[PDB]
Amino acid sequence: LPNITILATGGTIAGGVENLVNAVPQLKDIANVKGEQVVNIGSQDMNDNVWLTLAKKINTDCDKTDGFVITHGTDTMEETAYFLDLTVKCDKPVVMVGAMRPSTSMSADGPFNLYNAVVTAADKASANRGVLVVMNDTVLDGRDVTKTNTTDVATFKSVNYGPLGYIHNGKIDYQRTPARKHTSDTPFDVSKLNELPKVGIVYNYANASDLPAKALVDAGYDGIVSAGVGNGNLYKSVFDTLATAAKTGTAVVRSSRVPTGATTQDAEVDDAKYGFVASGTLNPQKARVLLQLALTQTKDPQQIQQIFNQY
Amino acid sequence: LPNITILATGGTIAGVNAVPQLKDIANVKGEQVVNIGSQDMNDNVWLTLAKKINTDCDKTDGFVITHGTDTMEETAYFLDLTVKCDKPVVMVGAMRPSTSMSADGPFNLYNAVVTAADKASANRGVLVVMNDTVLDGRDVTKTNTTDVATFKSVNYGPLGYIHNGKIDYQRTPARKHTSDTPFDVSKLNELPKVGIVYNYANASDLPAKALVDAGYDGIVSAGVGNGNLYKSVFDTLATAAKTGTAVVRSSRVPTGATTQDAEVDDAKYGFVASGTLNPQKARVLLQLALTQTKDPQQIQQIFNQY
Amino acid sequence: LPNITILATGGTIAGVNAVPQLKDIANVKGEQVVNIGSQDMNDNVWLTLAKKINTDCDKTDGFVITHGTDTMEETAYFLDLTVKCDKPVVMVGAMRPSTSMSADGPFNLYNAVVTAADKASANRGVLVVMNDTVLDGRDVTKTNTTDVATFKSVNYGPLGYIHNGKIDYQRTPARKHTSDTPFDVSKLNELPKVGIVYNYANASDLPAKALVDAGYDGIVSAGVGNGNLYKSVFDTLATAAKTGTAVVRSSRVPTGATTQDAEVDDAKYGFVASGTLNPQKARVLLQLALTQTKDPQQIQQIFNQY
Amino acid sequence: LPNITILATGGTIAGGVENLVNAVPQLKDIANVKGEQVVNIGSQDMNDNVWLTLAKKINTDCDKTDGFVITHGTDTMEETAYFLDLTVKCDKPVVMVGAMRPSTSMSADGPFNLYNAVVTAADKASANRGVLVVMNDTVLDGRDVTKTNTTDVATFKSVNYGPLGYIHNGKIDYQRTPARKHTSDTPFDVSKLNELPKVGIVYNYANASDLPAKALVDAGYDGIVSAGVGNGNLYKSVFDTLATAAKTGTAVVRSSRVPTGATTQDAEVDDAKYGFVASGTLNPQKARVLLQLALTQTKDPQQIQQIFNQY
Ligand SMILES: N[C@@H](CCC(=O)O)C(=O)O
Ligand SMILES: N[C@@H](CCC(=O)O)C(=O)O
Ligand SMILES: N[C@@H](CCC(=O)O)C(=O)O
Ligand SMILES: N[C@@H](CCC(=O)O)C(=O)O
Repeated sequence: LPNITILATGGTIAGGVENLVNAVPQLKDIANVKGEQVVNIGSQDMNDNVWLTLAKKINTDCDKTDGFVITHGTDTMEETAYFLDLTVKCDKPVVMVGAMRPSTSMSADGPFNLYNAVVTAADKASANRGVLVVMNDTVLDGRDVTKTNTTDVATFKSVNYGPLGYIHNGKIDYQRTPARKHTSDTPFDVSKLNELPKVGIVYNYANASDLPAKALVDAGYDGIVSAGVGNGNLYKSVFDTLATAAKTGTAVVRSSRVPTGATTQDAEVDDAKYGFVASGTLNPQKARVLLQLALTQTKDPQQIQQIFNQY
Repeated sequence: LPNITILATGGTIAGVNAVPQLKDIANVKGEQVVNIGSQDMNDNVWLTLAKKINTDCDKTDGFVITHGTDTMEETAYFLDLTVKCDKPVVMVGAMRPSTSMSADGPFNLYNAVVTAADKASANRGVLVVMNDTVLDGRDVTKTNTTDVATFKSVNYGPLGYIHNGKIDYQRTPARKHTSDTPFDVSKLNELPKVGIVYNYANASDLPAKALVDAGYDGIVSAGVGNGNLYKSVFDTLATAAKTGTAVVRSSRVPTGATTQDAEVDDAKYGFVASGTLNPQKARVLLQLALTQTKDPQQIQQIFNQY
Repeated sequence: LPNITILATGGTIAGVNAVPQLKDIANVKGEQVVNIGSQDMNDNVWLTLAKKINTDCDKTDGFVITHGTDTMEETAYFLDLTVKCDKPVVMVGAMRPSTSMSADGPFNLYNAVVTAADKASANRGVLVVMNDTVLDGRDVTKTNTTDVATFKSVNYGPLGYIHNGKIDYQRTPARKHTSDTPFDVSKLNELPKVGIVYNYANASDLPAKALVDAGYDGIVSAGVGNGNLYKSVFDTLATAAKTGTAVVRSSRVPTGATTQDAEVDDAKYGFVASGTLNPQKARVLLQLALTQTKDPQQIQQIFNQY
Repeated sequence: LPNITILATGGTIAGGVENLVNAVPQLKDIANVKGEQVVNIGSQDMNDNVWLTLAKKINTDCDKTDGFVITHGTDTMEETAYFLDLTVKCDKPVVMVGAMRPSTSMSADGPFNLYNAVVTAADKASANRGVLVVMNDTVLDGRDVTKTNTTDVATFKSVNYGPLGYIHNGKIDYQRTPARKHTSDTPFDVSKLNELPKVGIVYNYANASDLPAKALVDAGYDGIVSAGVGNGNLYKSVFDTLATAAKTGTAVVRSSRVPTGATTQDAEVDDAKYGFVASGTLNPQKARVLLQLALTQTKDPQQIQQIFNQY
């Protein structure tokens, strides 16, 4: 049986971290499980320090186990998954899992999610697919997966390109793998980093104030992600502030508040004229992840656009 | 044939000579209210449309409002709450340029006029008609950045579908709209200041602080999950709510309700949960709620009724 | 607390001792009507349920019908048309075995009892409650073979969502149901014979012929696209319709309506278009239509009202 | 500019077949287009003869062009696409396209669909992805694509595993390719075949008659696909008839009328006991396609199951 390490970041999702083999006994039949509690927070409080800790821990311990399961709150699991997708250099399976119902509730989903997460982490076919999220019997790639519903146990979906595989009776039929470069195919190396560039997100809507953008500019933010309207469009005053900021060296990425589809280039905004970058299918919080990492290598917008075209 | 007024707010989405077939279904008159891209939509345009519709209700049988798609879902809900005409009011746009191949404008406008001319469309609130489907202004949202099929009432579904100029309506919104709401903008020249802040890992409190520092009347949080807030943002909005600012917890998550009685003790902090209203829609209702009350309990009641 | 009757048609989906929390929301009494897998569901079970509900309506405050998921969408629509009790009638099942990890039965049953106990659930027709969502028996269908979230009202959306034992109902079906329909099965021991044939490339006419040869009262076509038929199948159903057999064009396509006035001249052939009713649901209504009429125009009217 | 051949099977979808460069002039700017009318039928009348004609024509003419666009009715395009996905041996791009609105209607979708189909057929990156369906700005693989709505121009979706790529401004960001074996990676060779094994489809529902199944058995059908309920389940009398048939050498595949998800093995039906095959995510009409082709190589159910696990 394979050795699987569970890295916990929050409360339990089934039934300390060493107690999960008791909570979900069937795990014994599929893996030799060891648990470590990395942090214990709600994922609404996820932050750069925990991301760096997780990436370094996985990269350091890669040789000591056959795969990783990370238990994580669902609120920001899609952010952590993509960060790790880009910074983990272990090509053994790394699988994130959470639960939408409390472990104490009727029909709690945590136990079967964890079982299926371990199944996936133990499946040799899961390797080299990047970091994965396993929720509701489905294997999802860390780039495209997103929380689509506030309460549904089926909330996590790779809205644009679909899941990689479905799990039935502890076996996975994989039919897809992400084409975008991940893990050891990216140049992002966080092994020595203590911090990440500062990147904030502003929202666009009718009559939007420019004060959120201005405040981030005034604080010297390295980059700003716009949750635009439609195909990445900006309310005039937010546009104005970000246009000025970009000329001063602020990296500016146009993403969209629209939950599916790509903020494309060659649409309504002349990105080359303004020094902006279009985020593609990356939603604002995912665009932030890649923008922070891009900024550890380049402040040049054309090179950042190239990064957003490859990863 | 019904008299239908088209109120234009942007460029043409088609091209009445553009769509001659309108003549077969209505007597169409057009007035250009403003001409802007809807990414620049604003309070002033909203007030103008609501007043124009309420003033001209008796002069026509229904209204079509051509509009850019980017913020159509916001305008539709504002009008859904403030229009007192219960004749059909229908919003429509195009996802492809009117000069492009397989432009969607022409048939979208046609079906929008069909809807506004249909007696059965009355009393259903303000409507959005896109891709052969009639959608209520409360639940409708733009779900994809480029798809002609982008508009969907994601939580409760559409009211009806249009085939060959006929609508089979099977649903009507139960939340109170138009003449069933207390919001009256007839005499207002401005709306309370309400902004939106986004939550995400490591979120800065600076957007929230800047709105507070500017004396905003309300702040809508685009929370994570079921309305949750990053600690720094939580800290600032908790202070705002005890300091005069209405705080509504919505969610960046595209479907489902920011519920009461989850992880945030809204009663303790003075917060309001937005239900299925997404951030930009929650903003619409909060602004209007603030024209009537600043009490968080009374705003929650508004968010439970409209 | 309301008196709620649970009518079981299969094995347990949970395990009242199984779900003790029911005691907090209702006084639950259980009767096992049949015990079968719903892939074996049949006319006799349908008649029994409709009669039992109509007879015992006055003795209880609402009903939950535990049921296998495979044909739940069929039974729900039959009861939606034939139940004359307008107290809540709620159907529920489980997509995972009650002994498996994270079994969905227990919370599904709990929410089903919540729904049947909610005064606001009355007069909405027969309901299916699955994955925290209240769905009308007409539009609800099983959309995925294994997902706990499989049940969706794909065309018009759900009626309400359930959070913490509370439902926010925002919709109700406009099509006529329960006591608003003329279908009365109180005195019937059998239903007209109606079968379903599938269309696909190179489709054999032999399934259709076999139903005709057996004297079937009606045939539902699971057409391609908007109700279209493979030539051989067309030829046989055209003959059937002129020879005593009611023919309803539905579609294998999982969402959207088989419309009148598309590629098939239904008036010429004596056919009926099923609207948004999929094949198995179209069968339900056609059987009931046939207890009242054989006239294709009158059956089309039924398919436009129910 | 690449040479693209348009094989028409039905009426025009834009604006004879040689007239399409006039109907959609912008095609001139992206390809040298030549059209041939293979048949002219509505796709509700699609049949084995047209499938064989198309596969042989593409395999024969592969060296004479840079890619193929097949114009086809939408009703059965998902069947033809999968048949060709399994029998075309040209790994140059083969793209199917149709229109949901008549060419004469307001906002007809045919013209832009054809343009995008040619874009896809001309994109070198489209090669080696199997046979494709391009509809509503989306590139879909021929195995998973299905018509989900009776009238919506956005009807075609790869419901289980998602699209391969999206098209914006005549360029495609491909992020996925089908893992299941297609085209030159399958053993199905129709070059010499004049007919296909007879395979019919029966539907399951409450109180379902066994007469449709019996009739196909009595006619000596080589195989029967069950559009089962739920996870491939059968009404008792249909079950009985198909169980008997399988013991007599009839190939029996359990698919499902449920529009998404896989008819799995190891669920409610003991397929090994009965000699049945589970169709996986193949819906009934797609299962028919693979079953017919399997039957040109084997009547053994375990080998057919293996085929349904690989293709
Ligand atoms: N806010 C909690 C919700 C619980 C959960 O879904 O994990 C978290 O994200 O950690
Ligand atoms: N930004 C444009 C998009 C095009 C349109 O929808 O008309 C607008 O929303 O006005
Ligand atoms: N074939 C079973 C599936 C399990 C269930 O839904 O209870 C049935 O429909 O009865
Ligand atoms: N029955 C026609 C419909 C037209 C179409 O959508 O192509 C066909 O499939 O050919």
